Amino acid sequence: GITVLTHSELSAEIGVTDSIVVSSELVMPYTVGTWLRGVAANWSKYSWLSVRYTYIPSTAGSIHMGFQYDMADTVPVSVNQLSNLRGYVSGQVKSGSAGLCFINGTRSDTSTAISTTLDVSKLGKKWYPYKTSADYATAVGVDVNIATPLVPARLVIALLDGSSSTAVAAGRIYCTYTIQMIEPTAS
Repeated sequence: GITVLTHSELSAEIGVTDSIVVSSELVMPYTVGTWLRGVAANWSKYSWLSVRYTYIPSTAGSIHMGFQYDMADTVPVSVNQLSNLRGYVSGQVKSGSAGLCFINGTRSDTSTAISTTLDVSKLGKKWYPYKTSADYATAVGVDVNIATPLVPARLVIALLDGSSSTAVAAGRIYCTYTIQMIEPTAS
């Protein structure tokens, strides 16, 4: 049967350096958070009803985020390339407070927040399999466009402008989501 879950969770630790760092992460239940990782493994398939990442400061540097929908694409390498992507967002790596709004799930003057939402209304299909990191790498190894039907999207993140060549703790990214899960099964 259809089960609905809405919840927020720590999704990544952020560090800044002087040299830009593009890295990305798949938007599936396995990867967003270690709680939902565990919870959703008890259903075979899922469907995002709403997902958002949002940075929280805790200094010199810039943070950059946006989504790709075809696992077939090449992951940007410059702030520029990234600048094109859907759901593009950016701000100062020491700015962010106004965000907690969305994570604490309350209220409100957002303009100043570093946060972006999956399109959902523009995803591939409705029901994706619960898949794991390993699974994705694996699949990719055969045909890339095998993967886009395994994973709804990927968040790509850029981090430059640091004043240190050594990584400096800047803040973090929280996923807040509303997922539906069908088809029970043994963890």
